[PDB]
Amino acid sequence: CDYTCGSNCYSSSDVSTAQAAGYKLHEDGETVGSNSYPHKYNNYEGFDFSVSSPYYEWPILSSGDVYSGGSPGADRVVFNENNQLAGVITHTGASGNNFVECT
Ligand SMILES: Nc1nc2c(ncn2[C@@H]2O[C@H](COP(=O)(O)O)[C@@H](OP(=O)(O)O)[C@H]2O)c(=O)[nH]1
Repeated sequence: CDYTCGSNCYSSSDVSTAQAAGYKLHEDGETVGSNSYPHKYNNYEGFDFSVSSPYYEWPILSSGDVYSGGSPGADRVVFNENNQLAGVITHTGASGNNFVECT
């Protein structure tokens, strides 16, 4: 696993595929789903990402398919304005409604 979000195993290609879809919607000024993804990720957690902000979050699914406006699940891909990967985060293993980084 390139990224492990709890029990979910993601390859660098799974991440790139998810990021490409979120980035396209972001550039178009459109959102999908009840929680309006992609949307700004403020970094309340204070992760030390090595790429510049603003950051946007988009769901990454354990099933392998691109988020299509339904349930977002626990996992997210975080990218910036230049389509650079900031990180992969999850609610799994975090307290409250916070996120932890996938390893
Ligand atoms: N845990 C966490 N959730 C975030 C972060 N940024 C955005 N979110 C979630 O996305 C929601 C919508 O994002 P937005 O703020 O960019 O519009 C936020 O709602 P709240 O505004 O109630 O915090 C929050 O629940 C962040 O840095 N950490």
